[PDB]
Amino acid sequence: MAADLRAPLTPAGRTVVDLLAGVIPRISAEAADRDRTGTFPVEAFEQFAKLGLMGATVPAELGGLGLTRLYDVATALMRLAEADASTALAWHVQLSRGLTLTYEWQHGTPPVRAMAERLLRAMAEGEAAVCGALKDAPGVVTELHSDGAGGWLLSGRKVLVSMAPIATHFFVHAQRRDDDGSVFLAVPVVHRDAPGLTVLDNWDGLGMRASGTLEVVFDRCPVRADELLERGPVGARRDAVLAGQTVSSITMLGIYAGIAQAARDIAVGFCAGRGGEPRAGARALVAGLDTRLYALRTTVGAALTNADAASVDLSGDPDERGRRMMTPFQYAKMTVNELAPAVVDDCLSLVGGLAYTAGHPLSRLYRDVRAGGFMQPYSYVDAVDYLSGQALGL
Amino acid sequence: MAADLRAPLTPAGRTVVDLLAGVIPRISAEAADRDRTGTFPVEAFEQFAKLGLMGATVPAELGGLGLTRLYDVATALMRLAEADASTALAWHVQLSRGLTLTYEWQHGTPPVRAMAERLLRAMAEGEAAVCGALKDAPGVVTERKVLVSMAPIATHFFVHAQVFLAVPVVHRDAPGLTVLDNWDGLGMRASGTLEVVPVRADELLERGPVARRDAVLAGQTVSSITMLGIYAGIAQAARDIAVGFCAGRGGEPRAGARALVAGLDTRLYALRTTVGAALTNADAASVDLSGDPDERGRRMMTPFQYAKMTVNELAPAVVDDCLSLVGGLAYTAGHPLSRLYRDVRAGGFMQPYSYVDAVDYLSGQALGL
Amino acid sequence: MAADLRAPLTPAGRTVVDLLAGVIPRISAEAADRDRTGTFPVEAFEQFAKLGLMGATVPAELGGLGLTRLYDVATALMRLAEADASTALAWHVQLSRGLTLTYEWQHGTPPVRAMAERLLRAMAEGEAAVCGALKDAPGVVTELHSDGAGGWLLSGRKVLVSMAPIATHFFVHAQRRDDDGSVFLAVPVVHRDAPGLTVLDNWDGLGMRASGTLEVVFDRCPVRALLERGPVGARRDAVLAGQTVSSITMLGIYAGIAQAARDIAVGFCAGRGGEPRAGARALVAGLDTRLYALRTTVGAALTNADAASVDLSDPDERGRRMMTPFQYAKMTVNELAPAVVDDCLSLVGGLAYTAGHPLSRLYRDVRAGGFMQPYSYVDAVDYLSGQALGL
Amino acid sequence: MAADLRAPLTPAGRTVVDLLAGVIPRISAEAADRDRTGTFPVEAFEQFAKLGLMGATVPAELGGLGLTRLYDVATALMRLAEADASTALAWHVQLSRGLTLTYEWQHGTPPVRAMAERLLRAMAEGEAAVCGALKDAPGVVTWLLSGRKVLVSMAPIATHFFVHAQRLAVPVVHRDAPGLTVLDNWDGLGMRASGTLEVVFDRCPVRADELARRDAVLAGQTVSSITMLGIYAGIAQAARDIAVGFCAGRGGEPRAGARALVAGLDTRLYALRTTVGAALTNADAASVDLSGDPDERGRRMMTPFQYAKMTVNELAPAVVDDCLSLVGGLAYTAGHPLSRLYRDVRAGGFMQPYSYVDAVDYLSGQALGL
Repeated sequence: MAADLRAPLTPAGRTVVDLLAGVIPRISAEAADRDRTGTFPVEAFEQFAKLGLMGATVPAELGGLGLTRLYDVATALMRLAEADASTALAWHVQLSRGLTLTYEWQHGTPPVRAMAERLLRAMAEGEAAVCGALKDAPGVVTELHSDGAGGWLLSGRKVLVSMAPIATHFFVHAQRRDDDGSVFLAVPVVHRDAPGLTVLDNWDGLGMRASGTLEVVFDRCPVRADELLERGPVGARRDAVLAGQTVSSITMLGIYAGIAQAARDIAVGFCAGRGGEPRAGARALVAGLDTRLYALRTTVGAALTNADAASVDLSGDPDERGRRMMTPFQYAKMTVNELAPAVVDDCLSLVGGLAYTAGHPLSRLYRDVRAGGFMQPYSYVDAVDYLSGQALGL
Repeated sequence: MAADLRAPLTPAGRTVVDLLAGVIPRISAEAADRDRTGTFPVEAFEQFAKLGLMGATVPAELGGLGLTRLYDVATALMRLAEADASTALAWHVQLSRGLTLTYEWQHGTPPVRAMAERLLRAMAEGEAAVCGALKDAPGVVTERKVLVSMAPIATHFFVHAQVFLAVPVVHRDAPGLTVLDNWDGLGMRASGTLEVVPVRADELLERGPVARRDAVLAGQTVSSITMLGIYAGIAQAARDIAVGFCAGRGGEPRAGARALVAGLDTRLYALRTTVGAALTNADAASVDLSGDPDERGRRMMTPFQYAKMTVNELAPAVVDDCLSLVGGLAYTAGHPLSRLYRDVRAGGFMQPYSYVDAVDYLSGQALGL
Repeated sequence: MAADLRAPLTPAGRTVVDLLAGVIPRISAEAADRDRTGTFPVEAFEQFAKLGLMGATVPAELGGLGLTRLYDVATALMRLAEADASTALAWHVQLSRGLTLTYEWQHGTPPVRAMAERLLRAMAEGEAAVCGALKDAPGVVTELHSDGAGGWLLSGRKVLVSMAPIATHFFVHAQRRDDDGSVFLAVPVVHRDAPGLTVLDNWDGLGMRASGTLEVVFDRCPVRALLERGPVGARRDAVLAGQTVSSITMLGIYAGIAQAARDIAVGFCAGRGGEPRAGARALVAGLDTRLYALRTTVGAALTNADAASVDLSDPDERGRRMMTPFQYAKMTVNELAPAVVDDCLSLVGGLAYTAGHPLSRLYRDVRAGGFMQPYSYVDAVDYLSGQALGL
Repeated sequence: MAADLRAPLTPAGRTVVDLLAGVIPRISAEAADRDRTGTFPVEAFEQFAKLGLMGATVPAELGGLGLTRLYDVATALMRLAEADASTALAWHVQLSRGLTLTYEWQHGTPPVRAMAERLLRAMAEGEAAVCGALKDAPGVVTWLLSGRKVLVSMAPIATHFFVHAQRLAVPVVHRDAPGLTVLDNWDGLGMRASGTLEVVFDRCPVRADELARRDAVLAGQTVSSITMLGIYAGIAQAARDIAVGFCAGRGGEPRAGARALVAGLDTRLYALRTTVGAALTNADAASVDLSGDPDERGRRMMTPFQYAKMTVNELAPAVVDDCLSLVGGLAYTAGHPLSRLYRDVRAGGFMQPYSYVDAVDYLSGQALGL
């Protein structure tokens, strides 16, 4: 055992790594190009469905490759992120619901557990790609209204929806207003071919350009009541939901560790490929980034193996297993968010001006790595309130 | 009287600041556009020749606006950098030789002091734009230059060819002179940082054989010390944005946000103050030439490198907080805070000196060597 | 022409620097000893009164050495801090009121401007050493109660009072509880020999051991009817100018401890001979940079408080214009100073971990600044963010 | 699973942790006192021999408590360091040879493997306390021996000494030597309560029967002092508990800057424990599960060790500094425990191997060719 994301543990996830080794070269070459143009790798991504990677994190009995170990899921995303961060960010959207649904299928009410099968089995081979329309657009509030006959209409617009260009389904997060007066939080599942559904291609960002992070709108989209994932009212949320949120995006830390590892390999390979005796300041730099890189992988490594031990073991309190997971997660995120772009910055100043050229890969990495600091949960501003609140009373 | 790049001192440089205030708005608007396309501001730049800014740092008796105070030259570049870092980087190339030549004209041999006139007076109105082809391309050793800012609107190139070192001044209209606009770099896209690939013995300005003395360090310092003002400018710029966005949120600011804003404001001040003192120090040592020529070289280059070392980690440090303070909207290529995040990292690659080099230099002065 | 605490500017302060050069050696030798025992330098300090340094920052027409330039006052404390931080911390207490009173004597009401003479002229030669009993003790309130006859009784204790042992007069901050219902804030001046006054020799810290930072209690101290100030709670930003000038010059002593540690560590590294190791060059380059940034920042912050100090023509603006850049410098030196001594420590090696080595003492003396008000990190953050935004 | 030093793994080391829980209170109270005076805890330390902790890291077949898992050895030192860093530093000297000898006893030549059983079995109950005189005094260089060693922790209660002389040999002198004198002149900034004394050797009588470098020796050096990282993680964890307990014990709503501080130190603390945690579990996997190259198992262990050391050396005193500025001036008083911790934490940066200056040449040399 090592705990640094060097190699997967579960034999189920060991099959996902080698199957990916065959698509790595093919996507590592197109990385620079797709980033320049900003075009999602449709054909490079659909090749996953052929192998079955598009269906990992799905029960063996539902399709194949029963991956549930969060630590391995991240070890995979890191191997891929080393090639292209952008595709890795997208593949996560899929692998994400993979775990979300597998938990909804086993521990969910009959009405919602039935539709879980349908989707989980469909993305097993790759016939359906699922996405999540979570965050609302500045000034908008996705909501559900009744029409009269018994059906509902979904209006609103979600932003930052990754992997969207290839998507067949969406997990919209709306909020229906009850006549009682309270506002309930429900998360429908709209098909791509939904009538009011319009996907926009306005994703122009500093990095992660190759991912499909589009804004998607819904205009009076129909959806029978029989297909809603109604939850508890807004506001009064229990810390038990934190376990769900953790498992959802904790594996992304692997991709940032991936970008870092990537930058190092470049900068170190260029510095060693200089020959002779390395300059004084350079030895200090290489020593420093190597250290930060290790601390970085180790931290996210332990944070993962901790979410796994608390995911399928503790059967005591539902709120405790929520903090026990979200906290160390946030500690690792807090670390990677300052420690990852910290090593690429040294790798940058280690290779020199040639690495400032848009043509150089170390330039791209310098933009892709700053993505993590903006991802929820939690932002620095938020993470500080959260972590200090746990360290104290509040 | 503060020393934090607030306002210029010399009345000569106080005239350059207000004359620039009229071109700021026009260029601050096209900043986002020129960066996206990557097109040098030809017409926005030639408007300087019309006012005379293209001729600042040139003796009043040769053309106008006799600016020699390095501290004000930087205060100017900062005001401009707040608008667009790229144009500021370019305008520096011009203002650079401005000081290089004025020193060559007053303290130079008759053969080379005569041609100093011809060029210094020509760029006084803006008839001629001077550039410096210093760094050689990888593999090739002049005997093609890369990283030459403000090349598209050039007229004169001061190449560094060589074993004796000599710098001949070629012209744009030369028979074997080609300028390639193949510049594609992370930040500073709107500058003319392009690459370029006959002359008699009376046009060459021979120099010492190539190893060197410490007196040359004074020249190198005055050449690019004023660029620190542009990075301080980028930082100040990012702050104004991030703080204006945070304050424009209303109500009570979050806990972590107050920590961020307090921190970047601190770093920003340390940053401006340091480059501020490093400048006023190069000016006090620039006017005294009756002492050792090698001492006035270290006394200038050292504090310069301390400020550079500071700004290189402290400037991109404030824009990174300004970035994490505004949120994801600042990650959009459309947002200005995104551009600044790329423009700021330019300084760490500029010679002299790089971190790797600056470390050997600074430790060598702190010890024996 | 510098702005890095290299040399004083005003000719008045140029006289204080060379007069101090003669006492430096004497005190730099006893530094290690007084720190180990924790004994205030009484005789080493009284030698200042002989020369007149104990009376600097006092009008030439009141005693001598008319030092008003805050930048030079700090340049002095840095020269001294390089010898012993502890004595420098104490000498500041005196130099402090020096500026406080000089401003009270020129711009103060007749009742309080008269007693300003009596004290300012007395400490001119060194006949009287003034102190400030500001911060109250945890859970204690220093107030003034009425006895009836007309006099007032002062009870309560103060802590963090440097320069206590040699001290003669105390400027204790107390508050009176009016009958109307609102409480007023007053700063009486009581003489060491006060009837109920007691000074405890209870100081025992990490660093600054040699300073006279003692706790002084006041149990029923009489006093005739006191520098009256406005009611607590509603304090304007104009008071910030006063508070700045009070302890902004201490930044010089921390810059001093840093400069000190460097000289040691670099002198030891250079005295090794041959070729310096890779990591060492990185260290020395780094601390030299931080040291420069450090001196420059506190340098500019000072020259800015001086430019805003002489121009009395908004009283609230001149308060923020001074306190803010001050806090920026403090914020910088508080993380940048102990930052250079830590590299000087890891540059000399284990021998610098020995209590016998001076680099060990400096490592403890430097951490003092982060606890000094105003403002603490916690406080400084609320202050600085409040100025950067609306609030 | 976790790997952050939370709790030991091997059942052998789980018995050392609870046995220590009984001596913790007793030593945690005298910590402040012994530090102020600078007096080694003789009676507090021998109480270990009574229980058997003085004999941990010794084969069950030789005495008892067969602890070989480096990760648990550090988890132990951290539990103890949280009480007093100084005693933990000393107890490490003992536990150190524990692993060094157990490896010498199993994989050593007959002549030296025989004397291994002698000493290993003697310190099993606590009859003999072993020390290491490695470093040599500045200016002097160590049948018939001379020289003088320093930074010898746990000197006072020592009986045997493993000095480092050269012709490179590691003789074994007893405490009752004829030309052996131990000087208790240790006056440091921190870790004053440990037995780090300066011992001299004036022509010592010893028989010859009792007696460039490859990278395989790096494995030995790693296992020797890698477990000390646990004590620094311990000092950090300690300072946090104090500062956070004081901040939370303030009540109401915490100030803005304070929330930033507590969030920051908690993060650094986690990164710190996790890193040294992984570095340990890595030295254990390379310590027993390997029969391959002897030089590879040397770098594979020493490198991640140095990464963790590099991290804890800047990250540990980093959290106590925030805990310091979080509690305020009261924590600057010599009376406050947070003051002591601020001095004890800076010890790690001076310990070999490797120093920052050295660690940089080492780590860059592995990252490149050299």
